[PDB]
Amino acid sequence: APPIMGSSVYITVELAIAVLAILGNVLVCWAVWLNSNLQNVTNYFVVSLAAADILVGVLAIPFAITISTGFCAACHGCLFIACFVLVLAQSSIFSLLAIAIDRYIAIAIPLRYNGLVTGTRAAGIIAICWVLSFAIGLTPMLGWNNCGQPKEGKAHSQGCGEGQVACLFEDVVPMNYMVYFNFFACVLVPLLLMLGVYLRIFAAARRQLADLEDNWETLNDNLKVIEKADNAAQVKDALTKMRAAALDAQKAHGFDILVGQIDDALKLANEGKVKEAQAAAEQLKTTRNAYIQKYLERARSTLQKEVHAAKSAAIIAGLFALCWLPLHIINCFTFFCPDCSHAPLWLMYLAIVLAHTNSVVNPFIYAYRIREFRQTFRKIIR
Ligand SMILES: CC(C)CCC[C@@H](C)[C@H]1CC[C@H]2[C@@H]3CC=C4C[C@@H](O)CC[C@]4(C)[C@H]3CC[C@]12C
Ligand SMILES: CC(C)CCC[C@@H](C)[C@H]1CC[C@H]2[C@@H]3CC=C4C[C@@H](O)CC[C@]4(C)[C@H]3CC[C@]12C
Ligand SMILES: CC(C)CCC[C@@H](C)[C@H]1CC[C@H]2[C@@H]3CC=C4C[C@@H](O)CC[C@]4(C)[C@H]3CC[C@]12C
Ligand SMILES: Nc1nc(NCCc2ccc(O)cc2)nc2nc(-c3ccco3)nn12
Ligand SMILES: CCCCCCCC/C=C\CCCCCCCC(=O)O
Ligand SMILES: CCCCCCCC/C=C\CCCCCCCC(=O)O
Ligand SMILES: CCCCCCCC/C=C\CCCCCCCC(=O)O
Ligand code: NA
Repeated sequence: APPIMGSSVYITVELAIAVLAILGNVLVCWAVWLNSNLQNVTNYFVVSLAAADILVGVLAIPFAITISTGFCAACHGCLFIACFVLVLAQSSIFSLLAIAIDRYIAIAIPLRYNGLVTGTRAAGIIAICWVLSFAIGLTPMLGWNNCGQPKEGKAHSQGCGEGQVACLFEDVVPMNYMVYFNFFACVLVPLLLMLGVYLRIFAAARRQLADLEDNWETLNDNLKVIEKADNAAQVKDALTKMRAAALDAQKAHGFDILVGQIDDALKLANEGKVKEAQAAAEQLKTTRNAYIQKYLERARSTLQKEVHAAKSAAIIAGLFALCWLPLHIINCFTFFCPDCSHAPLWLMYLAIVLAHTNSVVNPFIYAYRIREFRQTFRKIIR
């Protein structure tokens, strides 16, 4: 029963989280700094996210411990302590959304990617996102707060001085802000947009892969057609099919040998020399073994690497949602069901701890899923 015992557990757990969030995310920043292979726009958003998680350990967690005491404070000071974590969560959402878009450009418009997506533009986007996060997270300080309706019975019972309140989250931060503005508009909508981006990434990868396969099968089918010695009409028609595919494959080294060899055979076939056109087409089986098989396999593995990277990013976004959703959902109960008894205090604190735990997990996901990070972590730890 004595409040200090339960508080001791919660504070201890918070501090353990803070240590881990600081240490793992410092390692992330260190790895990007040290390894030029990791210096790319995608990972500038990774660093912005790690910076947000570092600040969860250095500031948000000390603020959360502080506000759990209900200490007397000027209400607007209390608001800052209460809301600063919403800045960090918002910055995390922007960084996650940026990463998802980045991976979409990369898989969907790779020709243009490095042209569109530069480190200087990325740095500007990150600055903007941080500014917007401050404005979203600290909106209660602009007047959308309960500071005009203080709980004077709590204030008095705690001994607070004139004009102070007991600094408690749900006393000062309006739930309509938390539910409608923060959760629905600022969190859930970005998360649904993120989900839509990832679904478009995986559909674009699957489509490009199937086209690689279709274009390859077309080459091989049209060859068997030619060997089914029909008319010059046939050979011609199969070679035209092959040439088109060959450009879809190229347009999308030895493609010149390939298209030349097709053109050579097309001339023979357009001149009614079926057997020499057939003989001419058989040289294709060699250019295909020596060049086109190789281009296909490399294109396949480049794709898979990008699917792999996109899944890693999606995992991080999904873990952000898992960790933060319980708090938002509880707030919905508090707001929408005044007839419901309030979620109990142990559960509130469990949900807070769970949200903070999100700031620990990304460095593990990078180490398990991204060899360049893992390898750089290892060398740093030495
Ligand atoms: C660069 C970093 C380390 C700066 C951190 C500054 C933090 C700790 C400062 C900045 C603003 C400060 C708050 C400003 C106003 C008040 C109201 C007062 O009645 C109680 C203290 C309280 C709630 C302060 C607590 C400490 C505070 C949150
Ligand atoms: C440490 C370097 C990098 C930055 C400087 C941070 C300084 C200015 C911060 C760190 C901790 C802060 C203090 C934390 C707590 C309180 C109690 C509050 O009732 C009044 C403000 C006061 C006294 C803060 C004043 C500003 C403060 C001293
Ligand atoms: C892990 C993620 C994906 C889902 C988590 C769902 C959690 C947050 C849900 C599942 C069951 C829910 C509880 C069901 C019943 C009540 C009683 C009500 O008087 C207050 C809210 C409270 C206590 C709910 C709080 C939120 C709750 C704990
Ligand atoms: N509802 C809520 N409460 C708290 N702390 C107060 C927990 C509490 C709730 C009731 C009470 O009588 C005493 C303490 N922090 C909170 N943080 C958040 C939050 C951040 C992001 C989404 O929700 N919600 N939230
Ligand atoms: C009292 C709270 C305010 C004082 C504490 C410091 C506030 C820090 C605010 C914003 C930090 C933004 C850092 C973003 C790092 C970007 C990483 C990158 O360059 O890719
Ligand atoms: C961030 C690096 C700089 C060092 C941080 C400064 C250290 C401040 C840490 C804790 C502040 C403790 C405030 C509580 C004491 C006041 C209690 C009271 O008498 O009412
Ligand atoms: C290397 C140091 C790492 C830890 C730094 C922690 C910085 C402390 C940040 C916020 C503490 C805020 C506590 C406010 C106490 C208010 C007390 C009062 O108003 O009476
Ligand atoms: Na985060």
